[PDB]
Amino acid sequence: PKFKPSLAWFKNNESRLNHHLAGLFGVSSLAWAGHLVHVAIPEARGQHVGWDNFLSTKPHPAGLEPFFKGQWSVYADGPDSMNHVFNTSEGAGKAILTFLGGFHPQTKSLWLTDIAHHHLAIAVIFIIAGHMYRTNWSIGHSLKEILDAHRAPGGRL
Amino acid sequence: KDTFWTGKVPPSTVLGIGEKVPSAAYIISSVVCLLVGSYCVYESNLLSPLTVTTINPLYVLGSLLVPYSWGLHVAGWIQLKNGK
Amino acid sequence: SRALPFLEAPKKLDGKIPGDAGFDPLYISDNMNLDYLRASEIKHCRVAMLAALGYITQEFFHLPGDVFNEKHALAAIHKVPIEGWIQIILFISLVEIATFRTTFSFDREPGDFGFDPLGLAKSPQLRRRYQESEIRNGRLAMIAVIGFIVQELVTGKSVVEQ
Amino acid sequence: GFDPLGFSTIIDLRYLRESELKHCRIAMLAVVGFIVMQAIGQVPISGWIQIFLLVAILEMIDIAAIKETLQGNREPGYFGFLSELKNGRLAMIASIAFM
Ligand code: CLA
Ligand code: CLA
Repeated sequence: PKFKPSLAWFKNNESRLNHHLAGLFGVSSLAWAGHLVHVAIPEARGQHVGWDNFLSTKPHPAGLEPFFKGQWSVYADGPDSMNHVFNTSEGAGKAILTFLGGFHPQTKSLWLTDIAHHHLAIAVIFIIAGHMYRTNWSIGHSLKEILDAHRAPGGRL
Repeated sequence: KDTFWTGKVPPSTVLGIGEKVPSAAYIISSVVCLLVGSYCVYESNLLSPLTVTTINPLYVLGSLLVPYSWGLHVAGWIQLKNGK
Repeated sequence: SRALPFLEAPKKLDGKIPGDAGFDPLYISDNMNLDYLRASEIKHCRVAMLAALGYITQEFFHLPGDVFNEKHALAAIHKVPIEGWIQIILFISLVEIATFRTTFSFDREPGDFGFDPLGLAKSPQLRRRYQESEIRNGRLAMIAVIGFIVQELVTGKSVVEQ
Repeated sequence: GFDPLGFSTIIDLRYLRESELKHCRIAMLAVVGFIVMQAIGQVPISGWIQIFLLVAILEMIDIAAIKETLQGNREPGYFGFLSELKNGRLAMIASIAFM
């Protein structure tokens, strides 16, 4: 009884869209880029990272110093070579974010550093997109107001 | 606010926070935004290829003035035709 | 509101209930079941206070035997016997199952499971003073214990040593 | 009455006042800060993050505060904490010159 949501809660379109875009899509995508950078990419280069050691193991030697100094190109330097043997250090790189394109020659699959960067980039777009609609602070759009205004003036619609 | 309108011209209230802004402000700012934005795109991408070490944040930010200029010129027309 | 003296407090927070300083800038209380939130805050208060006391004491003092002689609190987890943990879990479990009905009934008052062995809150006016102070010490302990844990993770030193 | 361009007609004056008093206060603390470029780099990044993390929250709460002002439940620039304004305006012009 005391936890059944009201009908008004279920028809709060603007809040739901803000949260689903920025949170459900955006933050989930950002967290996945986190997984890839902290775990998947090290493991691909032969390094164990788990719950036991992940707080002490930097994804990149430079840490977050380049991030807060806006020297973001540091994270692209030194990709996996074309002779990288997956799950080993042989031919392994240090880059955590790249835009190589195409396939890892051994695994015949998209580069993990490209996939991490994909997810980081769309996370930003989704988080920005989820500030469009008006909730409790007057800024933003009403869905009803957008819809009512979209009539072609020539009258064909 | 009911934003439904009839005839050939929307009624200024569609511009939201920018409803009281004059027509000339929108029209001039739209030209400036288009030219600066076009310049940013040109400098970033077209004058020599883009590289990992030649990404200027200002040109990336400046490129957003191109879609923004579109909005500004629509708002300008709306105000022009409403008398504002 | 009081805590944020330039903003107004939400509608639910009138300034009657214990712990009310009108501090809800997001207006969470408008959507959330407040009675349950109060019970949840008081529960976190009580767990944190025990945890805060536990953290500082078991640094200094120790139960007999080599197993219970670890000054670092987070290092003590893996040393202590599993069968020991199972008994604590089963104990906590039994308490939570016993109290479950009361929590979702909302008949009694948040945090109230009729536990006053010594009869310290005899007067209603004393109860009020105790109820506010429970939340105050609890809120303080909630920050502190998170302070302690994060500090250990970062440094690797028990609260007193660091 | 100094508004040649006419921003007070376009945008609400209450909002502009909040913006003015904010510039005034930030500028003055900076003017005093400058007196009392390298320090941007020298100071650790962890410390700088904490400054940003506290300006944020204060500014997030200011969004809720601006709502109260524009609804008419708060004086522009009041956080319950002409001389301010005049000295502030001077400090703002001064702060540019130092930067
Ligand atoms: C941060 C805030 C937040 C979050 C995380 C959620 C999350 C959720 N809400 Mg929402 N909700 C919110 C705020 C939030 N809500 C608010 C404020 C309101 C009120 C305004 C609501 C009102 C609301 C209602 C009324 C309902 C939900 C529901 C849901 C669930 C949708 C079903 C699902 O699991 O999709 C998961 C979707 C994704 C993870 C998105 C990804 C999918 C797209 C297609 C991208 C491509 C996928 C990608 C390539 C994946 C590869 C996977 C791998 C196998 C390789 C989801 C758990 C529904 C529900 O099921 O409730 C139980 C529901 O009925 N919400
Ligand atoms: C022929 C195409 C066309 C035309 C003539 C119109 C015309 C109109 N639109 Mg519509 N619109 C269209 C297509 C079109 N639209 C499309 C394809 C979309 C996306 C689905 C929209 C989404 C849309 C929204 C959400 C709104 C309108 C509104 C309007 C009306 C006011 C325009 C205005 O205020 O400009 C002035 C606009 C600006 C000065 C802003 C510039 C445009 C944006 C911000 C650029 C994007 C920048 C970037 C992605 C976001 C910032 C990122 C970062 C900096 C944070 C006007 C009748 C408004 C309305 O209906 O009022 C009730 C309104 O709120 N339109």
